[PDB]
Amino acid sequence: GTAELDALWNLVEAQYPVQTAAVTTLVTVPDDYKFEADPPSYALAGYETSEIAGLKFPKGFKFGVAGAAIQVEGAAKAEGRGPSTWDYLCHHYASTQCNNYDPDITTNHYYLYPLDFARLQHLGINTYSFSISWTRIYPLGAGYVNEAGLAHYDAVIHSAKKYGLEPVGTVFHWDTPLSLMLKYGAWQDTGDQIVKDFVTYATTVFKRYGNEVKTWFTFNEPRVFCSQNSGLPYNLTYPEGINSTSAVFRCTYNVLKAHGHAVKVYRDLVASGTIAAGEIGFKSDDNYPIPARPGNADDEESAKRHEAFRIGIFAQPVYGNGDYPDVVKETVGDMLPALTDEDKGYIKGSGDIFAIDGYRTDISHAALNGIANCIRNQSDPNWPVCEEGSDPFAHVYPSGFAIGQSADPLSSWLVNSAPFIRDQLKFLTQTYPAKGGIYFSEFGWAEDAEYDRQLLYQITWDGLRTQYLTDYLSQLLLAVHKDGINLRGALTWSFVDNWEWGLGMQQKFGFQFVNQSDPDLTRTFKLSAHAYAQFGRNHLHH
Ligand SMILES: *[C@@H]1O[C@H](CO)[C@@H](O[C@@H]2O[C@H](CO)[C@@H](O)[C@H](O)[C@H]2NC(C)=O)[C@H](O)[C@H]1NC(C)=O
Ligand SMILES: *[C@@H]1O[C@H](CO)[C@@H](O[C@@H]2O[C@H](CO)[C@@H](O)[C@H](O)[C@H]2NC(C)=O)[C@H](O)[C@H]1NC(C)=O
Ligand SMILES: *[C@@H]1O[C@H](CO)[C@@H](O[C@@H]2O[C@H](CO)[C@@H](O)[C@H](O)[C@H]2NC(C)=O)[C@H](O)[C@H]1NC(C)=O
Ligand SMILES: *[C@@H]1O[C@H](CO)[C@@H](O)[C@H](O)[C@H]1NC(C)=O
Ligand SMILES: *[C@H]1O[C@H](CO)[C@@H](O)[C@H](O)[C@@H]1O
Ligand SMILES: *[C@H]1O[C@H](CO)[C@@H](O)[C@H](O)[C@@H]1O
Repeated sequence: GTAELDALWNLVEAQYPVQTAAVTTLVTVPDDYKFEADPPSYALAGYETSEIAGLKFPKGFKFGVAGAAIQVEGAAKAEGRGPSTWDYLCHHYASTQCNNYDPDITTNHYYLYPLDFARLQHLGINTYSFSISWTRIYPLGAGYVNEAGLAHYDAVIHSAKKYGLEPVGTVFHWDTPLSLMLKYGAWQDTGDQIVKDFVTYATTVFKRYGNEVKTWFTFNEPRVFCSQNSGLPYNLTYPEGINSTSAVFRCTYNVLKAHGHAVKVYRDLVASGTIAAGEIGFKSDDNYPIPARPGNADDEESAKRHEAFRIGIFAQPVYGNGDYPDVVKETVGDMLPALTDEDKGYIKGSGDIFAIDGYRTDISHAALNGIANCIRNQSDPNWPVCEEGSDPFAHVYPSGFAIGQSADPLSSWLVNSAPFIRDQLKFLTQTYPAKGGIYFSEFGWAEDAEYDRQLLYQITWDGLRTQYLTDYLSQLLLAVHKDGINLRGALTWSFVDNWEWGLGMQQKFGFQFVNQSDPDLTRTFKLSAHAYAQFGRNHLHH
């Protein structure tokens, strides 16, 4: 075995070791598997608006679910895997950064996936979005490849297709290799080793899986990911010249570069016949907020600044003019490395598809102390967007009423803003056009205080999640037929209650309940799973 790997896990486990699940064997699905009974017929009867009666998504529409490796897999040390920055974080600062959880086991999907896939087939799901753990493939981020890790996802993809699930792959979903962070600061790299290391990793998984995975995302929510680089454990290892503010924009640049170069490799692999042709982009998130006071020039300005910093900083280089938005360049200056002409040749046009994690739409109130004042004060709490960023503004009209229903208060960024979906899709497809169209690549609900229920029947009738998914799907269906949006699919986050980063298993996003007090981590369908299934039955082509 490799010695540097052992040293890294010794480091990670210095205060407490990785916990091992009760099941560490690939489960097999018996042909006599009995699914729990359906909910009462009145639970969803006549539940959809009449406005969508008889409307169908286009043929081939990806009607599916989304997960991510470190959030659902567990098996943190199984079969050669090296540690990620989150393994380190939670094993060292669990009580302050991870809500006293860690991703050691989560839902144990690493071993339970055939059972998960059989349950998804029962619901008529036709698409399975997953991410690949970089450190299962290159346990040190770079150097030797872990064949056991490559073979694992071979079996996952094969099992998915056997159960009717088209696999959609994300190369990087926030699980930075700890080794690369320690060696040179990972995404804060002031050189370009992080790009070389990411591209080598991406090349390996494209070669191994590109004949069976034909829809790829390089990065999941790169704007959200790079803002995490301002905290632990990344700010233990900043290179000289980097602080927690400039770390975010050095990360932005390195990710844009890594994305462009990986897309270049992917296209080379397709053009050489090495792998089947597919489509590649990255997953955007956030939104173009509505101004708090329509027609007010300040709210309108802060709304666009929000869009520029939360979407445009990655989407304009890839799908637009090939450079950062001007309002970004003017505010952050030289903390953001400039895109050279050579850089732009890789990045511009490197997205066949757009994908939006369209959870919600916000409201933009211009900074009460003036946008012009805010912009110039890097220490202003609303810098650099210079809208009022706190919850009592971001979700609230001047009237004092919210834009919509709030979800669990620990995920206060999340609200049901279904009436605004069609406007977001129109803005995104006109501003960041992609030949392959647009995916609604994540959307989901954290039902308020669902973690405090003690009785299963109280959990499984999850009315506000059911409403949210049905509302959103209905608006997506209307975006296709009324607005002509080239919508390629809808993927809900998520199919199981899983490990939600710093909140751990407390926050429940699944349309299935995962019983974390049971050695088998038994899954149970919630009502929302059946609402999702029924919407697929009523509105997909068969
Ligand atoms: C590094 O990141 C951590 C977050 O993981 C930052 O923690 C903040 O620390 C300040 C100082 O005590 C507290 O006011 C904040 O509440 C902390 N935030 C969190 C989320 O714990 C830390 O500031 C960063 N260190 C820097 C910038 O040097
Ligand atoms: C982190 O680094 C940035 C620069 O990389 C610092 O911003 C500089 O701040 C000085 C002092 O006002 C200015 O002269 C420069 O104009 C700033 N650079 C910019 C904004 O482009 C930033 O202050 C550092 N942050 C902290 C808190 O250490
Ligand atoms: C830049 O923003 C910082 C943070 O808001 C401002 O610092 C505050 O100054 C106000 C003045 O009344 C005090 O009430 C706060 O105690 C200060 N807080 C901190 C953390 O410094 C600073 O005034 C702003 N500078 C400007 C407007 O140029
Ligand atoms: C979860 O499973 C445990 C152990 O079997 C059982 O104690 C508990 O009732 C279950 N909780 C549910 C279904 O909410
Ligand atoms: C859980 O426990 C096993 C021992 O059975 C270890 O191999 C693993 O690393 C984890 O500590
Ligand atoms: C999964 O791995 C664990 C590690 O301790 C074993 O105990 C178990 O028998 C299975 O092989």
